[PDB]
Amino acid sequence: ATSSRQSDAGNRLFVYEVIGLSQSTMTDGLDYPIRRSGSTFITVPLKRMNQEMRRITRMGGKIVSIKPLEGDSPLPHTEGI
Amino acid sequence: TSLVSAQRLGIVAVDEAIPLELRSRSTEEEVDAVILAVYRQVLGNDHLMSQERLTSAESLLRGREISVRDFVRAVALSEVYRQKFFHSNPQNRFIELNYKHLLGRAPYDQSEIAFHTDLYHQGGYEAEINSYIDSVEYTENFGDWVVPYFRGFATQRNQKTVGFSRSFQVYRGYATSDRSQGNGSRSRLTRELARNTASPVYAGSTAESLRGTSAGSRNQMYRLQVIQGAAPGRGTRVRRGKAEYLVSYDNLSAKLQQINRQGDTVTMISLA
Amino acid sequence: MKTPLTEAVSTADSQGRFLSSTELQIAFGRLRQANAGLQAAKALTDNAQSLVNGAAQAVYNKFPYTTQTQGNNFAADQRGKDKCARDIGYYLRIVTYCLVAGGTGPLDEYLIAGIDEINRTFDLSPSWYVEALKYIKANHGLSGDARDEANSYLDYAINALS
Amino acid sequence: MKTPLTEAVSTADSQGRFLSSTELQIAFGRLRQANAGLQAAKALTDNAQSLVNGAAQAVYNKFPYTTQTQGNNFAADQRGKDKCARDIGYYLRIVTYCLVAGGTGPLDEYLIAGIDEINRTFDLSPSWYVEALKYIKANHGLSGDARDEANSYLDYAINALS
Amino acid sequence: MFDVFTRVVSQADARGEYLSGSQLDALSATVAEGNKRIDSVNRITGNASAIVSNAARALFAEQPQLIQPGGNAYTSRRMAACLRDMEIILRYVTYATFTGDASVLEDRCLNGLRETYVALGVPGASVAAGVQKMKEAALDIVNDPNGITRGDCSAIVAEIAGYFDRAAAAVA
Amino acid sequence: MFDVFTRVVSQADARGEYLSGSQLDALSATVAEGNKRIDSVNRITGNASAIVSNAARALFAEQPQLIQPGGNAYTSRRMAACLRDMEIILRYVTYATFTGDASVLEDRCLNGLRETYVALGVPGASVAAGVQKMKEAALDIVNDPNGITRGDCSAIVAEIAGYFDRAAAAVA
Amino acid sequence: MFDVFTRVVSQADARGEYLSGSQLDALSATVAEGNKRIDSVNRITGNASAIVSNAARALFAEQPQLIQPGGNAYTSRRMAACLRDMEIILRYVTYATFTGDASVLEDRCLNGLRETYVALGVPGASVAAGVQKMKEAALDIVNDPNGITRGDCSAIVAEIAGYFDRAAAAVA
Amino acid sequence: MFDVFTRVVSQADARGEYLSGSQLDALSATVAEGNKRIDSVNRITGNASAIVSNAARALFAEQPQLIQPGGNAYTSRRMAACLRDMEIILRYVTYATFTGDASVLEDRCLNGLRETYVALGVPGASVAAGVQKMKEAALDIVNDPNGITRGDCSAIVAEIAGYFDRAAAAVA
Ligand SMILES: *[C@H](C)[C@H]1/C(=C/c2[nH]c(/C=C3N=C(/C=C4\NC(=O)C(CC)=C4C)C(C)=C\3CCC(=O)O)c(CCC(=O)O)c2C)NC(=O)[C@@H]1C
Ligand SMILES: *[C@H](C)[C@H]1/C(=C/c2[nH]c(/C=C3N=C(/C=C4\NC(=O)C(CC)=C4C)C(C)=C\3CCC(=O)O)c(CCC(=O)O)c2C)NC(=O)[C@@H]1C
Ligand SMILES: *[C@H](C)[C@H]1/C(=C/c2[nH]c(/C=C3N=C(/C=C4\NC(=O)C(CC)=C4C)C(C)=C\3CCC(=O)O)c(CCC(=O)O)c2C)NC(=O)[C@@H]1C
Ligand SMILES: CCC1=C(C)/C(=C/C2=NC(=C\c3[nH]c(/C=C4\NC(=O)[C@H](C)[C@H]4CC)c(C)c3CCC(=O)O)/C(CCC(=O)O)=C2C)NC1=O
Ligand SMILES: CCC1=C(C)/C(=C/C2=NC(=C\c3[nH]c(/C=C4\NC(=O)[C@H](C)[C@H]4CC)c(C)c3CCC(=O)O)/C(CCC(=O)O)=C2C)NC1=O
Ligand SMILES: CCC1=C(C)/C(=C/C2=NC(=C\c3[nH]c(/C=C4\NC(=O)[C@H](C)[C@H]4CC)c(C)c3CCC(=O)O)/C(CCC(=O)O)=C2C)NC1=O
Ligand SMILES: CCC1=C(C)/C(=C/C2=NC(=C\c3[nH]c(/C=C4\NC(=O)[C@H](C)[C@H]4CC)c(C)c3CCC(=O)O)/C(CCC(=O)O)=C2C)NC1=O
Ligand SMILES: CCC1=C(C)/C(=C/C2=NC(=C\c3[nH]c(/C=C4\NC(=O)[C@H](C)[C@H]4CC)c(C)c3CCC(=O)O)/C(CCC(=O)O)=C2C)NC1=O
Ligand SMILES: CCC1=C(C)/C(=C/C2=NC(=C\c3[nH]c(/C=C4\NC(=O)[C@H](C)[C@H]4CC)c(C)c3CCC(=O)O)/C(CCC(=O)O)=C2C)NC1=O
Ligand SMILES: CCC1=C(C)/C(=C/C2=NC(=C\c3[nH]c(/C=C4\NC(=O)[C@H](C)[C@H]4CC)c(C)c3CCC(=O)O)/C(CCC(=O)O)=C2C)NC1=O
Ligand SMILES: CCC1=C(C)/C(=C/C2=NC(=C\c3[nH]c(/C=C4\NC(=O)[C@H](C)[C@H]4CC)c(C)c3CCC(=O)O)/C(CCC(=O)O)=C2C)NC1=O
Ligand SMILES: CCC1=C(C)/C(=C/C2=NC(=C\c3[nH]c(/C=C4\NC(=O)[C@H](C)[C@H]4CC)c(C)c3CCC(=O)O)/C(CCC(=O)O)=C2C)NC1=O
Ligand SMILES: CCC1=C(C)/C(=C/C2=NC(=C\c3[nH]c(/C=C4\NC(=O)[C@H](C)[C@H]4CC)c(C)c3CCC(=O)O)/C(CCC(=O)O)=C2C)NC1=O
Ligand SMILES: CCC1=C(C)/C(=C/C2=NC(=C\c3[nH]c(/C=C4\NC(=O)[C@H](C)[C@H]4CC)c(C)c3CCC(=O)O)/C(CCC(=O)O)=C2C)NC1=O
Repeated sequence: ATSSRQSDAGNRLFVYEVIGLSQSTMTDGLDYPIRRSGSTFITVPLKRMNQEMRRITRMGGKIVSIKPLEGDSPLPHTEGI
Repeated sequence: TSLVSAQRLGIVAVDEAIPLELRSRSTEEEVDAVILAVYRQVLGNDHLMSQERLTSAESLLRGREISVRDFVRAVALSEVYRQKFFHSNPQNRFIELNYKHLLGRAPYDQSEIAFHTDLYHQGGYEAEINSYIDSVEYTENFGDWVVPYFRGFATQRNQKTVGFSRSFQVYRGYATSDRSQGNGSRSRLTRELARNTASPVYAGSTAESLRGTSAGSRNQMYRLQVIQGAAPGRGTRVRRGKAEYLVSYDNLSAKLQQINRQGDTVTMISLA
Repeated sequence: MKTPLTEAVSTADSQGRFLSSTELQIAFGRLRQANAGLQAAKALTDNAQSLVNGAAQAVYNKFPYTTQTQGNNFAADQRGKDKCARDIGYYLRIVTYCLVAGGTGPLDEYLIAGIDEINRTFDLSPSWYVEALKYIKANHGLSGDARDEANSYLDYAINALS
Repeated sequence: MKTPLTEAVSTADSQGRFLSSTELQIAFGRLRQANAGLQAAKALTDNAQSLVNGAAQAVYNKFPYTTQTQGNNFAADQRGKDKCARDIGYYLRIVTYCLVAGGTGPLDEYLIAGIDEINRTFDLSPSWYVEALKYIKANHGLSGDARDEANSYLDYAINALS
Repeated sequence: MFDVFTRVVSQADARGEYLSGSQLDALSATVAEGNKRIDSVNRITGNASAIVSNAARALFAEQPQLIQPGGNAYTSRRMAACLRDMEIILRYVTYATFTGDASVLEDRCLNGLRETYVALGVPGASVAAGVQKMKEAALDIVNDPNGITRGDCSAIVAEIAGYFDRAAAAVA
Repeated sequence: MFDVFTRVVSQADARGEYLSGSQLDALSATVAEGNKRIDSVNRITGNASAIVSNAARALFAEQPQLIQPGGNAYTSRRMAACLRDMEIILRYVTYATFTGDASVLEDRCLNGLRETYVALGVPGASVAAGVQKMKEAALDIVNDPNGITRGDCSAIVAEIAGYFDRAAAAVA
Repeated sequence: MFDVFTRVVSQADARGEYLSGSQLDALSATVAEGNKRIDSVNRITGNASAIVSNAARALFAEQPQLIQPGGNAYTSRRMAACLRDMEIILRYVTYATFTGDASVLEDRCLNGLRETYVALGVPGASVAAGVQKMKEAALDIVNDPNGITRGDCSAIVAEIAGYFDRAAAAVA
Repeated sequence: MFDVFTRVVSQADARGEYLSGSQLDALSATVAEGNKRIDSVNRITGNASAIVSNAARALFAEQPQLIQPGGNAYTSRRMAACLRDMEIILRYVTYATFTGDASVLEDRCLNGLRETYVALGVPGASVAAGVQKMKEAALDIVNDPNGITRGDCSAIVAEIAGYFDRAAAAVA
């Protein structure tokens, strides 16, 4: 759904910070329990950004901040440590 | 499924399988178990050597920099998955392998195969692999933190009934894999997926038949699913297009000669 | 596979009937004769290496041309001699299996069925194996009830090859 | 970091339900054999220096080339002997940790995971540590349930290194 | 199909080795047990009809849901097929006792029997219960000291019990 | 996670030393009150649904603004999430009681729970009140004299109460 | 998400009250305007590609710093992404017009979009200018009197202009 | 997957009746056998690498065609996969000894192993030979009188031999 894919520049990584992930008729579909709703950090490449945004949006999550990384590696995520 | 069905079908261990979820602040044992479960299920129960164990994405999980879904994507986008399931396989087989590994499912219909083939032709292998992980079904079923597992033997919300019967044609057993000799496998679903039908399951103890005194010298039966047409000689009236033949060893070569002389095509031969 | 017990069960199953006194007599003859069959198989197992080497040597005495002239089917090289020793070991091992089983079932399943097509295809002469089995008849050393067991299976393979 | 209790809680939490009688029986087995595990850990803590020195002597006895071939991976100098002695002390200390914990968990996160890369990179033969663990098996001198976990954790690191 | 001798004959032929002294001594022990084996086969063959009728009666006394109108063993033909099934299972247990190997029972009778009982709607648990009742009937008749010379015959009774247990487990 | 054994194992590994005699005697004492620990775990597990329902009833009794139309516990979904949260908190307190250390409770339940409740708008003071209510309900269940062998259980009761205060302090 | 009915439903459920006469009368008036709303949705959908292409033409005509080598909309990949962004914004404006509430536009398009454009280096003022041009094109296409029956449509045009100004303000 | 208890529970639930006293006494006999069972499991687990290595070396002494260039066990990868299959079969034999039922073998270890070895070109008779050689090594390990208290362990040895013979018969 993007022209970014099949491109080196489309491997630019970003971090989405999303809040408010809660059960809803849109979330009633999920087969697994969600454990955190405070501040979820997801690393997303450029090509995959459209998919991630829709996915976050479809579930009702609210995006607070998107931090650029200037790298293909997810090393400056540093949230699960 | 319950005990009596899964004991006959040989899918007991799939039904008593707990989906591994990598919780936050997990111990190294839990991360190792998640990595091993991903290597068992995404790489299709292959004997995975340490020389292609993908240490970078393993450290990215250990690091908590990537999620379980990212690890699954990393494994499926690696050259281990490309060599094992993509390069020597045809497109139908590769799409079925993607469904079994990433989504834990058999494909439901031919337009799904056409969509994935069109997406491969339009955007490469990477785009195609992403299609499965960045799908609504993956997010709902496994999401970010649950290791994918086979869901074809359970009742799913958006599933086709033919998916349960096709899951046995895709999942051959617990002590099986998706590797063949020469790493090139043909799809078992192309006859039905294109035609929107189903085959009998015949998995494990389901495949067996009663022998009695009719089995010949070797007490074993052979099971032949054969598509039958009208004979040019018109000697015997054909009653059904799809026919079942249970024949002994001592008549198996003769029966294959009969089917080949009748012009009928053999679709399945198994033990019974 | 064909043994007295298997034949009795196959016939009683073909008639769909229980095992009468006839099948009990079949098992009684099998049981009486089986101890001598097991002793014969034990003695042939212990003397197997010497018997196979002597049988191959006796084939080379009656048929010296198998050791001189070149050919894939002949024992002029070490590969052909190894193939001949392996063949005679197969023959003697299946004769011991027939001694244990109490019938020509191991010969019929493992060696007799299709040996004509093997000897035709790979240009092997059945007279070589007939002399090998005749050497086993000459030097097995069994006496009494066990000897007639061993000679029956050796002559059964001889009558199949000739 | 696996024990009876931690794997019991992990299994119940993977089920997503409460602690049934299964986990209670797990805790009962842990309580039954934890006293013998603590006594075994106390005895190996008391005899740690003697068993590490004896294990290093047994390694030098079976593998004398470690004491005479010059190299950074070998014990030809006092530095290599000190590294070998502290390696065997590490093996014994995480064995006592496994005795205290009641499972192979301390071996799994402290010693077993990644040890193939350690022995590959620094050219350490795992048979040296195999002989060291066989000395610890031969001379720890426990009896009953204390020896049985002692053989359990020792042969666990034997099987992981070989 | 195999007997007690031909099972280890085929297992030796798959390895290409002669039978060792331990296997020949085990077969000699089988030959020594063979007279009691023939006695057990003869006793079950003699009281086969009594075993089938008494165990069917006990099964339908304990499980009256099978004979009720609409039950699986209701209708003379289905009840006949029931008694025929019990008689055939007894016949193949006697065949396996005669051969000393369960090749005939598993390969000719138990293979595909569960699929047949599932496809007909036959309750395989009830078949297993009937086979179990036939098992204590057969081990009561075999281990009867009357009318026979005395001797320790626990091994052949355990072997018949194992044949009955794999017959009941192949339908349950 | 950690239990009472791997906690001191990890401390001794971070110090790089063997466990001394006092540490092993303390673990032997933990084995001695282990049976009372299993009793407490079993009693709270057996009365968990009653504890959760009674704590919820008291919490919506003297704090009725939760159930009021528009309240955080109003709507089946939100009440089902509330009772599910009570079940999870009680379950993880039993998990920490079973291990003998609050690693599983702080690491898999209370890790990230407070900002979760902040982002949802869940009033954490009322959650801490419900945790407190489950605390006296569970300690009343544990300290019931009937149907149990007599003995002093103040250590395991104080440890369960400490786990409940860690659960309540992490959400308030 | 919400539409023009379920927004009032959610507000009433937060207040815990039935809908009064005024809210039901306002919803009935919205239903009376619904045919005009569907006409607006149909016209913007039918001329969506023309609106996006003409807005891109006017935006890169008045702002040539974006299509020049180095500009964000330079390179057919980034230009295709920009045209996709205009199509997405116009599509979600039609979605918000269809529902009658901007819940789908905020929650599905405009959330995280400012932070997306800041992290990407996308100039959000240029996107806001493109949204202004799609607003004027769509409002000219809705207010076309030809080929449709006469009526007053100031309310739905004001609502569409509010949705467009909401889309432009979320990226500026 | 069953243990010695839940197999009897499964046939009893299929029959729909409580356990008779004979089944409870047999389960108590297996409970008394369980200490020797855990000894056998612990000994095979402790000497698993030695059993696998010895059986591999003596199997290729018996069958040099497997490691010969072009053989199935030639190439490090295939050799490493063969060694993993040997230790997996030993591991599932320890599992089946541990539970007391062979349901884990037929449901997990031998579930499709014949089809997999046919598809891979793996000679299953060589695998069965290696399973018999691991069987001999494991039975010499279990029946070792050194370092254990005395007792009759023919039942657990026969059960382990039955599990090994069923594992070998599934691949041959
Ligand atoms: C060793 C004694 C013999 C041998 C073995 C050999 N095996 C394979 C490949 C596989 N083996 C399995 C079996 C299992 N996998 C499991 O997860 C389980 C537990 C349920 C079992 C029992 C599987 C699945 C494979 C294929 C997938 C994989 O490789 O992981 C090979 C490799 C064949 C190839 O060409 O790739 C070999 C060589 N080979 C011998 O010659 C011995 C007789
Ligand atoms: C020995 C008396 C003389 C001799 C023998 C010779 N035999 C072969 C080849 C084969 N022999 C067999 C026989 C069997 N295979 C079986 O499985 C069984 C039953 C267990 C039997 C009896 C077969 C199948 C072959 C061909 C396949 C193979 O090579 O194994 C050869 C080689 C022939 C060739 O062309 O390669 C030889 C030389 N040759 C003599 O000169 C002796 C007098
Ligand atoms: C009555 C005239 C005399 C009598 C009868 C008697 N019958 C039985 C047992 C059985 N009868 C049947 C018959 C049918 N079953 C069917 O499904 C159908 C078709 C619908 C028929 C006709 C069967 C199957 C049985 C046995 C199974 C069962 O118990 O239901 C008994 C009992 C025999 C036993 O050993 O338990 C008796 C006593 N007996 C008399 O004395 C009357 C003169
Ligand atoms: C495409 C839509 C769809 C259909 C049609 C469907 C059918 C379906 N029914 C199933 C099981 C089942 N269905 C039944 C039903 C019955 N048993 C009886 O005796 C009655 C006659 C009958 C009810 C009227 C039972 C008992 C099982 C479980 C079998 C077992 O686990 O052993 C299963 C196995 C997986 C599971 O247990 O969820 C499927 C897939 N699933 C679907 O997604
Ligand atoms: C994309 C390429 C890539 C990089 C660069 C990478 C780095 C990396 N190093 C890590 C850990 C680590 N790295 C070290 C390294 C050391 N400690 C020392 O004292 C020395 C100074 C040094 C080696 C000389 C250690 C000890 C850890 C483990 C930290 C811990 O688990 O406590 C981790 C955490 C996950 C893990 O434990 O494996 C990452 C992600 N991972 C990747 O995939
Ligand atoms: C290889 C030897 C062999 C076996 C083992 C065998 C089993 C067998 N049992 C059958 C039927 C049957 N079996 C039963 C048996 C029972 N119903 C009950 O309720 C009781 C639990 C039980 C008696 C213990 C019944 C009632 C049927 C008929 C089902 C029907 O046609 O409606 C059928 C269907 C074919 C037929 O009508 O005969 C087969 C093949 N047939 C063979 O040739
Ligand atoms: C053709 C009909 C026929 C049959 C079947 C037959 C069987 C038969 N059973 C025998 C022995 C025997 N049979 C038994 C059997 C048993 N002892 C017991 O106390 C148990 C109740 C029972 C197991 C069912 C024993 C222990 C022997 C003696 C040991 C042996 O000869 O093997 C003997 C040896 C001769 C004798 O002492 O009587 C024969 C011939 N003979 C015939 O002519
Ligand atoms: C807006 C969606 C929504 C629903 C549907 C809802 C139902 C609901 N009903 C409740 C209680 C209750 N409901 C009843 C109802 C009845 N008792 C009877 O005898 C009658 C036959 C019957 C009426 C038909 C009673 C007695 C309780 C109190 C239970 C208790 O305190 O233990 C409670 C427990 C919490 C509380 O006390 O408020 C909930 C959550 N709550 C919601 O937010
Ligand atoms: C699998 C299910 C199961 C469980 C859970 C179990 C627990 C259990 N609790 C015990 C003891 C005990 N339990 C308690 C507990 C208490 N005493 C009190 O007065 C307080 C109210 C309470 C704290 C909650 C005490 C004091 C003992 C005796 C001391 C000890 O054995 O540790 C004992 C020793 C045997 C006995 O004397 O009864 C067992 C076996 N046994 C089982 O089979
Ligand atoms: C570096 C990669 C890259 C490419 C390839 C590219 C192509 C490109 N050509 C365009 C327009 C255009 N291209 C043409 C070209 C032609 N008209 C004709 O009659 C001739 C036959 C033909 C020349 C061969 C015209 C007339 C337009 C203007 C279209 C418009 O304003 O509506 C536009 C529209 C935006 C604009 O007005 O600049 C793009 C993006 N842009 C890029 O960043
Ligand atoms: C669900 C709804 C949705 C929205 C809202 C969305 C916005 C969106 N716009 C993007 C990129 C972009 N958007 C633009 C847009 C522009 N550049 C300009 O100069 C103009 C001012 C403007 C057009 C008017 C450009 C140039 C990029 C690519 C940035 C880059 O490649 O570095 C990206 C990066 C991911 C990708 O393009 O594949 C996202 C997610 N994606 C979605 O799925
Ligand atoms: C499935 C495709 C389809 C659509 C979309 C559709 C819409 C539609 N719009 C209508 C009316 C209308 N549409 C408008 C709209 C407008 N009037 C103006 O002058 C403004 C330029 C403009 C606002 C954009 C008005 C004023 C009415 C009459 C009032 C009303 O019916 O609500 C009517 C009533 C029947 C009629 O008089 O034509 C229909 C059916 N019918 C269909 O079959
Ligand atoms: C084509 C890829 C490939 C490789 C690399 C390979 C290696 C390989 N070397 C082996 C054995 C062996 N390798 C050695 C080698 C040595 N011993 C010494 O003292 C020397 C210092 C040293 C030579 C440098 C020995 C002694 C064995 C036998 C081990 C045994 O039987 O226990 C074995 C065991 C199976 C067997 O006996 O054949 C394998 C699989 N196999 C392969 O298929
Ligand atoms: C956690 C590690 C651990 C294990 C595995 C363990 C096993 C264990 N095996 C026992 C007994 C036993 N083990 C055997 C086993 C055998 N005897 C033989 O001569 C055969 C060679 C062999 C069969 C392999 C026997 C016969 C007993 C005594 C009977 C019984 O207690 O069941 C006992 C009873 C206490 C004793 O007398 O030693 C224990 C605790 N204890 C532990 O702490």
